[PDB]
Amino acid sequence: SRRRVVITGMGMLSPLGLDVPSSWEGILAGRSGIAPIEHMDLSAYSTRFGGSVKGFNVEEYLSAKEARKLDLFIQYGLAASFQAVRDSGLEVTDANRERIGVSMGSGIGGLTNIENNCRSLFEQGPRRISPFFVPGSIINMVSGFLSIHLGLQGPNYALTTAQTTGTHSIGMAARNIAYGEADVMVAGGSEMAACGLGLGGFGAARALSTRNDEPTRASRPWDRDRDGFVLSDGSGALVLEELEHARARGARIYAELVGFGMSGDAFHMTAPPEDGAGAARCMKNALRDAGLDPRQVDYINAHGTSTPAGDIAEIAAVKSVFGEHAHALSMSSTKSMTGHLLGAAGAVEAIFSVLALRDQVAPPTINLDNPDEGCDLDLVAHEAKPRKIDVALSNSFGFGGTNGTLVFRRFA
Amino acid sequence: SRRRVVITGMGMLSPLGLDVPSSWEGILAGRSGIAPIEHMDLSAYSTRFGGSVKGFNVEEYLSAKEARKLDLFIQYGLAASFQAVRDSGLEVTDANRERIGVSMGSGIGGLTNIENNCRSLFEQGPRRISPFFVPGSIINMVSGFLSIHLGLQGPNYALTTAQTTGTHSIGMAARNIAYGEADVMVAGGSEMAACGLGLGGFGAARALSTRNDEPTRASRPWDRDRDGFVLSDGSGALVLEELEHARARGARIYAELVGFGMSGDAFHMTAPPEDGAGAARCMKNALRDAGLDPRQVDYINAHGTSTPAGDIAEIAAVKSVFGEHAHALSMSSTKSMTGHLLGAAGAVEAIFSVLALRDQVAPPTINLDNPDEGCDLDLVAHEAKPRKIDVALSNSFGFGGTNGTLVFRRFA
Ligand SMILES: NC(=O)C1CCN(CCc2ccccc2)CC1
Repeated sequence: SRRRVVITGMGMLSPLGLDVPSSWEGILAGRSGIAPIEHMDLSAYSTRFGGSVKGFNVEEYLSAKEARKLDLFIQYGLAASFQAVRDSGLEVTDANRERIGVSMGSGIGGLTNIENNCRSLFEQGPRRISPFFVPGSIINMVSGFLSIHLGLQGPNYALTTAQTTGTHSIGMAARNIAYGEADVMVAGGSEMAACGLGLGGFGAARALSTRNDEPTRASRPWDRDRDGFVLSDGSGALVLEELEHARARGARIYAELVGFGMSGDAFHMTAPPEDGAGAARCMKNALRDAGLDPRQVDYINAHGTSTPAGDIAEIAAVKSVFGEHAHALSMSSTKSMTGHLLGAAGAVEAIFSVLALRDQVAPPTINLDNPDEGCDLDLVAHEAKPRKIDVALSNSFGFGGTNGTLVFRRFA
Repeated sequence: SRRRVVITGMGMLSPLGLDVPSSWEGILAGRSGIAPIEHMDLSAYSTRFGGSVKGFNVEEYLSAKEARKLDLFIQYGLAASFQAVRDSGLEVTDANRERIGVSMGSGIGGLTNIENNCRSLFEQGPRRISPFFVPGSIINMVSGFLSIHLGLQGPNYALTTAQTTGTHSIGMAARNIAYGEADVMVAGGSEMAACGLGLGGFGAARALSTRNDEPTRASRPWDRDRDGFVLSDGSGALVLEELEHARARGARIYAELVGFGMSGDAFHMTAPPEDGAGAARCMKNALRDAGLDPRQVDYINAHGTSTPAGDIAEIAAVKSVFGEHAHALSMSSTKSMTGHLLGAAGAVEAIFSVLALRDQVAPPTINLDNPDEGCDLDLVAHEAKPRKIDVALSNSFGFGGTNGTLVFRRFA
């Protein structure tokens, strides 16, 4: 048998806001976080816009000296994690610290730091590389620094599954709790790939929208005029907690995490199969894990990247899984507003899925002006849709054909 | 309820050989894989040697056309994975492809490729960044490319827990199988961090041995004249398989994986605590997971990095976990010969632990001329020791205070 897992704390940096409530207010208002990138010369570049975190103050969390040791993606992960642990009210003690762990991941990790240290290395040789280069750049240092700061002695690890990172991180943390390896996990992801290497790297693969004239219309999932994803920065963290542990301390419980699915497409390094076969197996795995019939799903937070092939595969996968229920559920891409946070996408989208349950509202797919061929589902075009939501899925489908699905349910 | 997990295939690249048997021959002969680095000019660096893979032929696995797109850590992880799958005799079918997954990790991932593309960017502009920059560099693409080449549709993910990565990857892949998420997993790690930023960044932290004039003696775990770790490259992969699934197909079983432990030190970003308290918590977790009396432990493949603080903390943790039995077991560091393969360390050392069980021999700790204060256990100094081994333990410790332990035992 298996223990139940609930969400008792959430934390976020996104292009819409420096916490969950500010971000969620923007999501329900259909506001875009996408703008031309600043203090960084994107002249030789075909994409000059994205989703930046605006006005982040790391000294609310860390001393300036400790912050100087850490890449932005680690700072962002620690901010979301500290927010989530505060939001949970949990008190870490000698009696429970071995039962509290961390799984915060990243898809690309410390590109800004690597870039800045390449500058030193090429211009002056190795003796100018920062002594903190390695520990301040490696993906597991959000989990590492958080564990050291809060005294967490539970399972300590980090996933890196590209654009699926946040989803897998939360799912595998839920497994730790369900199977009794921890009572509490801080789980999610962070990303800051807006450097020459990130915009250049995706740009060289012609993966990005080049809609420089209208950055806020660039992210348009399922719209016939879409032309690739929008690169975005930030972090999401959830406090996952065993149910009896949450009830014993009088925790506020947002939602229950009832299902986790994983699959591999085994198809292509970057492109999904046209029919979304692996995304369909992953959703069916998640529903089987939750003991739920596809008919019980009310809301899907899509991967919805605004790539031609990705968006159409997800429609095919939902029609395949849900059959005569596929039009009854609501499915929206919050990437229409946030852009694509890569490894943090799944983390912030799990939070939006939990808030859809709390507030009984499907967030919009903004910019869905002209649905493409076959995109005839309820994709919540333009404006938020109050409706009944008992069961909410969050999907992530990333490079290497790696898929994740989380199933959340209302808790009462 | 929890299923049993066996090892049916292994694969490797190490500084000692281009497969498992060649690597193991070097281990049992006390041979060093450490030499001055040839693939780049290190005259400006404080460390100029390491454990390189010698004579690797990517072409016996992949087309040279596909290899050109992939960082060496990915090529290395694929090589070990292909070897392990072949060694298992498993045939991928429509009947089983959804039940076979992959978890191959890395501590740093594609630092060579990122460095080379950063050089292109700075010297020539963003239009010279490779279109394959992202999928040829990011850590999850061993799991991704392996799934594409072999048709594996099961759980597809990757860990990144610094020097613990290979141990965590194997342990968590075993849990997938134990809990019914998969019947087979290919799991381990790969690393090729021998680039300017790698040698420069560990050099900046003064973490590396600077014994440039005698590289084969640099790696000297528990020796009083040790002065840091030796950076090494390669990969280890194991095929983990549910017991009844292995028995059902007449698989050759090398050993059973009975125990997995994780803990966080919550102490320091890079330094282990001198008393080895997190390591001790991790080993106790693993021994309890395996249902063992600690006196059953015959052999420990130590982390044994050849750092002053790390090596002594391991002695303290083993004495704390095993009490008087600490004097009866044998403990060695094969990093004495291979150097430190970082995220691959736990993967090649899991293989060495399984081969210790197969051959009933404790591999030597070479270079242990003068054991330091309190380093008075059986550390198998200089020469391989034939002995009874029913139970073998492999430990890993990493940045962020992240600990892993695997417990293997003979299968009858
Ligand atoms: N000692 C050597 O040089 C060995 C190294 C391993 N090779 C490759 C074997 C292989 C190829 C494809 C798939 C699985 C395995 C054979 C030669």
